[PDB]
This record gives sequence, structure tokens and C-alpha cells, in this order.
Amino acid sequence: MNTVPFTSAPIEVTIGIDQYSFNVKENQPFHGIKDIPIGHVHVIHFQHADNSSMRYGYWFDCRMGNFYIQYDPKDGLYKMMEERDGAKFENIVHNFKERQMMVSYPKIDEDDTWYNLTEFVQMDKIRKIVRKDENQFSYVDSSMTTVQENELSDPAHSLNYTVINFKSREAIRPGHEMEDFLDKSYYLNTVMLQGIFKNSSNYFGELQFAFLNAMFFGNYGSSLQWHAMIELICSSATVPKHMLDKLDEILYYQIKTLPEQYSDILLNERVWNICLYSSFQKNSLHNTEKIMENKYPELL
Amino acid sequence: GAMNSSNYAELFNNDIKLFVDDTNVYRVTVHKTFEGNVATKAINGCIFTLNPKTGHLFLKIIHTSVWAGQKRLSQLAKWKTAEEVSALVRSLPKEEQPKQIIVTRKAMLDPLEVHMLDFPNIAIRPTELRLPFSAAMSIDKLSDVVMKATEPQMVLFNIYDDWLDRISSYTAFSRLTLLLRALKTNEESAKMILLSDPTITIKSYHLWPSFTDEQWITIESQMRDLILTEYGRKYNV
Ligand SMILES: CCOC(=O)C(=O)Nc1cccc(C)c1
Repeated sequence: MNTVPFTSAPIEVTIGIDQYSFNVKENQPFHGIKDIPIGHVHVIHFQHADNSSMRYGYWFDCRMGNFYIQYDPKDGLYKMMEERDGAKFENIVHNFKERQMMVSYPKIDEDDTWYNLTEFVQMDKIRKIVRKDENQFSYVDSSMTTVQENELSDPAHSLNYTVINFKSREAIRPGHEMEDFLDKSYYLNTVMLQGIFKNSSNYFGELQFAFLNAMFFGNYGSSLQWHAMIELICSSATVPKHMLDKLDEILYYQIKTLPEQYSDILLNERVWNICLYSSFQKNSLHNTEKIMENKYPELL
Repeated sequence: GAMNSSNYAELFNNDIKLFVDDTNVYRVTVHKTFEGNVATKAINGCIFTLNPKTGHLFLKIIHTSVWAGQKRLSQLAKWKTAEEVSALVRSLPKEEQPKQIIVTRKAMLDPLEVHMLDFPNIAIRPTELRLPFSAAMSIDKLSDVVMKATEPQMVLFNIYDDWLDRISSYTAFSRLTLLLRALKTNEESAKMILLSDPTITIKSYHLWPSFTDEQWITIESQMRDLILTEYGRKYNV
């Protein structure tokens, strides 16, 4: 188990760690989060009490370095930093652990939720979507736009998700206009999977990352990407069976985790109704259809 | 975006544009089978592609062989229409290519947009005008060429005959739409109006009779009376 130490908490803030969250008061003796499960990516996120504008946070993996949070009073935010001196880092974490100045990551033993949401998410792929090569962790926030959003404005601060556009020359072979528009299989299997992602694991990783950025930061472009990647599979007549079964599992856990009170802003009625009830795969997502119909029947 | 009554003079500006109407592409007769089921038999159809400024009509005849062995024909018909319009655009010299294609039915938007992806600067637009172009097959010479076709064929017409020698394209389009609306509302009565007088004939190279300016006023008034008469009959007014 690894640890993320806080120099201090000078401003009142709601802190998220993966799917959990807690409040820290202004100048409360808080010095970080311990017992973070090794083996998964994680996200530590922030929403300031005095300014709910800009949710922001950092994706990280404690296997890639020793990371700590320090508040910057000039830029007005909690910043993730890497500590190169490992003995220094261990000494500071030990002091704060001994003084019980840290919250414990509260994973229940039965609970595979975080694994289920991040199964295909790897830090190396996050760092290609979020470009800041000098850090081993990746900053995301509420307002960051995607490359596709910037085509339809700072390119350095963008989310480089894979552009999906059903009415584009990439998606439609000349001479196969009706075929390719009504059946997205070419675009899914040849262009996206064989061509860009190389395999379904990378495709699902990006889909999972987009969902998590949508949910944790309210990032609109990420929500668009998640829905597009779902709709691309559902609108394809020819999808490997293992992919459909895995997609059903991925979506089931995403819908299970989504806060009920955010369903109006996180779920696109058109896309979900199309995917569950009209698409080629309308009968292939049994677990997702069942949870959607029982949790969010209004949307449908 | 969409095209309506506010931007109606836009139809007659100097930006090349085409209307596309797909209502006569896929045409069937419905009949009982020997076992008492129902079957369709396709008949030849056509794509109506019209330049409203010049009157040039690119009538692509859709021969029934194009449906042989195909499924979901009403869907296919939209994509076939888009394919043929795209092929027409590609066949035209660059300076004759339209800047806008206006589809009479919104279901044509996606098929045409997809077929025209190679032409990002050609706007594909719907219209809020209810245009009576389905009645094209009430024009005897157009119906004749469509029904006699034994293979796919493109035939070029000027749907305004020589009217632009005497009137503007705004007025010509207004006359055309009045005539087609009348033919759509009561075809027999409209044809009686147009042909009742034997001394006025249709030139071999024309679609409509050779009315003088004053006779066209009379004809136009009779067509408006027909439309209003049929409205009263329909709604008991
Ligand atoms: C300005 C230089 O500052 C640091 O290097 C630093 O703060 N390191 C650190 C390491 C572990 C925990 C904490 C709380 C701080």
C-alpha cells in the first residue's frame, strides 16, 4: 500500500480519491491519504468549498514514483509533485502516519468496484491522451476541451481522445456509403481497432477513462467521447463476442457507480435508447439493460 | 440551414443550386396474390433534380431492374438517389457544380451528406417549402420517357420551356409550382385547363402549351380557382 502526503490543507476542499470523497476544513491538520491499493491507476480530485468552479485532479500510479500534494497560493490550487529523494519521502510519510494525520483509502474487501471501472486503464495510455511529458501523473479538469471539440482553444491543455465522427471520410469508404453508414463495422474493426487502437483493450481503456473524467470532473467532452465509443460498438453488426460481453460488464459497473442525482447530465437519452432498443447490439447487453431499466427507467 | 419563405429570393440568385425530389424514385402498384396475400410490383421511377434559376431538369430514370433482388427498397431508394445526385455533380464541370443542394424531404439529408463528403463546400439543406414536385409525372412528356425506358437513362429538359425569354426565374418558378400544385390536386381538371383549347399547342421541343402572356394570366387564374375549388370540396367550405 502506497501514500500521497499533503504539505497541508490551507483551503477548505472536498477531496476525491477514486470513487470516494471527504471534506477537509480550512487549515485542518490533514496530511494525506494512505493505504492506496497498489496495482491500479488512481485519481485524486478536488472541488474547492469556496468556489465549486473547476473540479480538477490528477491521475497517477504509485508504482511510477513518490507523489505528494502541495497547495500553491499563487495559482490557487492543490498541485501534485514528485519527490525524487525516496528516503526523505519515507521519513515524512512515517511521521504523518505515526501522528495519524492521514485518511485511509476505505476499500472493502468484497469490493471490486474500482478494478471494474479501471480494468483496461493504464497510466501510459492516459499520458498520451493528456500531454505533459515532464510529469509521471496527469492533470485533468472540468473545462478541458477535446481535440474534436477544438476542431468544431489551447492545444497544449486538451484531451487527445481518438476522434470518432460517423459522417467523415474516415468512417465511410467510397462506394460503400449506405453500407458503412448503416453498419459501422468497417469503422469499428478496420479503422479503429486494427488501425488506431490495435486491440480492444486499448479501446476499452480510453472508453473507461472518458467515463471517469466525465463523472469525476463533469468534463463534457469526455462524456461525448464515452457515448461515441459505446454507440460505435452498438451500431456495428459485426463485433467479436468477447468484446460485447466485456462491454456489457464495463457499462454495468459504470451505470452502477454513477450518482443517481447526476444521471440527467451524464447520460444521453438518444444514445442509450438507440443502443439498448434499436441497434444491432440491442440484445447483447443484458446486464446493462437490466440495471438501466431498474435504476433509470425515466431515461428510457 | 433550412430554406423557407424568408430567404425565398435566394433561389434566384447567382449561386448554382439544385432541388432534389425523391418522391417518384421508388414507385409500386399494390395488388392481391392468387393466395389472397398482397404483393407489390415496382414501376419505373425518376429522380427530379431541378435548377430553379435556369429551369434545367436532370431527370434520372430509375428502371425497375435496379430493385431486383434488393431488400428494404424504400431505404435503398434514398441512398440510390444520393448516389445518382453525387454522380451527376461529379459529371459536371467544376464551374457548373452546385453550391447548394436542397432536398424536398428531410430523410434525404443523411444519404446525400454521406455521398457528398468529398464535396465539403456543397451545402446540403432541407426546405420548409411544400413543393409539388411529386406531380412531375403528371407532365405527359416526362411520364412518357419514364415509362418507356428499358434501362437506366438520364434525360435533360428545360421545365420552363422558353418562359425565361419573357419572365424572371422568380415568376417562372411560381408558375411551375402553381401548375404542379394544380396537377397534384386535380390532375384531370388541370390537364383540361391546359389543353382544352385546340388552337394552342405544345411545341415538339416543349413540355407546356404555347400560351401568350395574356393567356398565361387566364390559365394561372383558372389553376388558382381549381386549387380553391378542391379546397372547398375537401373541407366542405
Ligand atoms: C519545495 C520543496 O519541497 C519539497 O520537496 C516537499 O515539499 N517535499 C515533500 C515530500 C513528501 C511530503 C511532503 C509534504 C513534502
